[PDB]
Amino acid sequence: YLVSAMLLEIPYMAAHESDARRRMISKQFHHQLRVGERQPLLGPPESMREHVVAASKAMKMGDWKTCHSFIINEKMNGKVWDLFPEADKVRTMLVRKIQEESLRTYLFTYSSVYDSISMETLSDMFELDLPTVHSIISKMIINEELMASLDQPTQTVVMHRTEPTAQQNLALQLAEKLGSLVENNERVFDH
Amino acid sequence: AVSGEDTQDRTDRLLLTPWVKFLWESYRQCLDLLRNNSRVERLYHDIAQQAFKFCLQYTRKAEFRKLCDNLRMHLSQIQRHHNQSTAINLNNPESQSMHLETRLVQLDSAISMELWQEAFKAVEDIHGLFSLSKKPPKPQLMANYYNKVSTVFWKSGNALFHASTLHRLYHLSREMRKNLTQDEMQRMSTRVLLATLSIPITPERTDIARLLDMDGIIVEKQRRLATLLGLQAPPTRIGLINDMVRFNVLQYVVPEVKDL
Amino acid sequence: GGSGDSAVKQVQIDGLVVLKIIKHYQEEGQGTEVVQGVLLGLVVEDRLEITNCFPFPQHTEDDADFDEVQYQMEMMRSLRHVNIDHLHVGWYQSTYYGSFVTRALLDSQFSYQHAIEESVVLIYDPIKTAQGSLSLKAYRLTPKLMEVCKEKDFSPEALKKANITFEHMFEEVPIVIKNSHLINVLMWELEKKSAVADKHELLSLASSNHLGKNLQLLMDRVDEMSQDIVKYNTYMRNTSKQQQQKHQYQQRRQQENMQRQSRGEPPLPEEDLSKLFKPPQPPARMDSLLIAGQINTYCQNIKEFTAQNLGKLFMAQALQEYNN
Amino acid sequence: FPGGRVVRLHPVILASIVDSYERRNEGAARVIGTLLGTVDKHSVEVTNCFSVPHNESEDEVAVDMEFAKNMYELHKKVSPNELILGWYATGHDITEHSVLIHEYYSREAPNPIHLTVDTSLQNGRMSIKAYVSTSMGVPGRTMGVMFTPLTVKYAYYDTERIGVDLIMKTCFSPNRVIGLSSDLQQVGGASARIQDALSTVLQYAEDVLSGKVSADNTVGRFLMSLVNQVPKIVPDDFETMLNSNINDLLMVTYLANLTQSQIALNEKLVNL
Repeated sequence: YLVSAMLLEIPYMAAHESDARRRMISKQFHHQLRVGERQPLLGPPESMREHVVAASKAMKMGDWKTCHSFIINEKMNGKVWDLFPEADKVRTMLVRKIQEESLRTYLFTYSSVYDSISMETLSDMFELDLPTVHSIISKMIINEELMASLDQPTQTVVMHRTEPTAQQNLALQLAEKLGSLVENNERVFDH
Repeated sequence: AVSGEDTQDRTDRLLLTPWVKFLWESYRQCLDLLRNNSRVERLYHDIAQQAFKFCLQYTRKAEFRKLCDNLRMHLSQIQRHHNQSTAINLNNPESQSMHLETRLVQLDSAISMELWQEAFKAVEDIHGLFSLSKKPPKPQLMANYYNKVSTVFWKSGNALFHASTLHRLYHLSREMRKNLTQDEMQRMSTRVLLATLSIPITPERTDIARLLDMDGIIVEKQRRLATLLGLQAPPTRIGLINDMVRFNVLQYVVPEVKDL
Repeated sequence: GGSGDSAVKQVQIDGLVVLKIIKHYQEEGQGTEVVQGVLLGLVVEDRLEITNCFPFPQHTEDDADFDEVQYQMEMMRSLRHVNIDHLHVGWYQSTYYGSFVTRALLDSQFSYQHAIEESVVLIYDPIKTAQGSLSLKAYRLTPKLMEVCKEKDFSPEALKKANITFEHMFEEVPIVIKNSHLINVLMWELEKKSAVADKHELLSLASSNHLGKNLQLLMDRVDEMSQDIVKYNTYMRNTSKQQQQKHQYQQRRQQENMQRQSRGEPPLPEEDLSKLFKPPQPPARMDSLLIAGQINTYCQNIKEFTAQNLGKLFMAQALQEYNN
Repeated sequence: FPGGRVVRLHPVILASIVDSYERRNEGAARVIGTLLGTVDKHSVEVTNCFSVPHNESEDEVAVDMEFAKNMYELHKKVSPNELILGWYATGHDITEHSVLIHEYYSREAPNPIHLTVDTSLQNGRMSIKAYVSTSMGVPGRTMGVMFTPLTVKYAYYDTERIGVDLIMKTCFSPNRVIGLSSDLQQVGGASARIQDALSTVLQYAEDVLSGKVSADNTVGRFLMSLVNQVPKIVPDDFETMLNSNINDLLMVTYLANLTQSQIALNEKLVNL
């Protein structure tokens, strides 16, 4: 359950802190996590929930090289790894999804700092072949509301954006539109 | 094979586990009703240290109750004055046994068994005396606190709070060697080389534990750590090296690193 | 004359008070609320002249905490016994928010102004320093609320006070307009600090340069405005939501259940109709936001004005300085 | 080198002496108090001060040091940074009567700090004259008057430096606080205008016949540095980046008025 949650909710919350925050919904793991995330004493992990928290912090920093022990070593330590003959399939799926999202949890934050990208460095950083990486970036820019442009045949990507201070513009835009579209309910009560 | 454990526990539950529960219950019956200084005489401290050693030798599960019971014994006597029971304020053989001699082994047992929250509760167990037992002098050979606590405060706090603990150790042990009599040359350069070099290592305990929800009054979480080092706010950047290099530190430090 | 409503005249604060205010640093920490001193003064030419202040301390270990009035009583004798007075016509604070007259400052002011009416409250623009206008703010409490003073009501009984419709955008007096007459020894400092050496002027002027280039000034002000103001906006909206649902949306359902009841019956008294029709506890015009919150809409507008203005001056200076 | 040599005074000491000397404190032209602050081994760091029950006459002195215990107890609670340092007085530096004030201060243990504020009309007086004793051995008749004079270096802690300058501007011309950054603006280009006057005089000293020794390469370094600050270097990429920054700042300053408008509109519907 928690790895099926992690391998969606972290690139999803990285998009929310790229101000795509209107997709937030209650009962998701963020409220459950808070009772541990509020505590200062967060030393090295020694429980399956703490191994998910350490994998979550590494993934919330965009890192799949540290996560190799959370995928393998800690599943062996918890005696969870051995329980399926399909664990060899799960290992491959985990690695491929973790490569896709350790890219995206970097992209959603680094979008203020980008300008253009070498697709060769993506295949060296995230292991995936260029035929596969061509689909992966296309599936993002078609759907996830980012401002990039893609050059698959010249092994290249583009963004050219401005204003890294946009979080104030966007937070006040939300503060004001949840004014004008909330304000009208008082008139509908009055009539 | 989906839920079945390997056979070692399966034989030891058949023949051993009733006996480890009997030892736990045997230590737990006498050091509550009878043996502790809720009265005025027969010293329990030879026995009180052994239950933590038992958690490491057999099974760690008993430490959580141990600690809360050793804390309950501490809470029953500090200011309660329930009877003529021996005061913490002058009787040094008893008082320093209640401050140090169980709690050194509590901290060592907690960090050896990876119990980081219980280890921090065991630095709060002494700090809850350092705020209350204020009229006696400092406990004997004070350096035995600061040189040990550095390794738990590294993993539970940070490398920066560890290096600031080496500053507190330095400014104390600069004078305390007048009672801790020594002529060893090897400790002089070693004390300073660790205390200046380990400072720059990490400012970025980054706000990813905060940003996904509301702001709160969370300044507490910096203040609590800093309070154990004696500050209202945590340690502050390259000035921590400048406060050392103000003195002969750049000449006490080892010749291979002097110019760094 | 130049009086407001009631006997209380305009205030003036002598520079000797402003220096005794400024001797206290900003550095308590990030920020916590403390009343930093009482203001002492007397009715003179055009104004209440604040001649002097003594700083009123509090405990500041992490939170703030109070202490015995042995301080204030002994210190107000300490001011009296040199030459004879004790004259508390206001109090001041220098807390992190900017200038902001919070609900607690209104309650503390309500107790102060009802006891002594010749009084004002002071706030100063901190080392926060957005600095466009108005480094010192005066504010009196309206007489119209003081006539109905003991405490406010956790119940609809406030509605009889709300129908007076007393001010919550009320007038603030202009503190400084003419010379305070004790300008004269600090006038004689200026020649000694200026005409003979560079050593003592430039260290007061050097602050402006680094108020521009250094880290995120207007950006952090607009960031805190992106945090303070949206929290107040959301609060009024969900406060207004629930009360307007008691005002209309519940009466909407109860009117239909009255129509299902046929509005009363022959055989028995209208008990189930009367058990449907009970007044909901939040009235029209819930008083705390409509007054004290709206004193802070005015402060929020004035923080937005203050942050804007320094920005306007740069937008003129930047293009035109480079235009050469 | 033996000890104290310089005082690092600042505005609130002088403001508290003047607020004790004007108003009144029993004495007319002669008024006294106990200065507070701290020292750093050759400098004095005076932080704030307060007057005390006093009466000096040509045969009398009254220092109720018990009040300077009360005031010290009180001011310790105000901030930990104060210490009982010495004393201050008005009007004249040397008298036999001033030897009594040193005895009253010798009832406390530390090194004394005698300050005289000499309020003459004349520019030939520095406003405050600072002194400390020497040859303070073992008791003769009372105490000595062979004082070591002290220099000044000013420049104590930050926020007070703007406070005195606002008052010094007010001493020259009384003005209303709503204009203060516009006043910094319109004295801004005035500096560039009086610069245009001086730069003319420094050119004109070479234009007439001979001169300009007061300028040359130091003024050259000042002006080259000035144009390397304000404005920056001169590509047109900078002009467009400067324009985009003003269009962003204007869009932010605009958004602050958009939020004033919505601070209004929600405040308005609840008032119906």
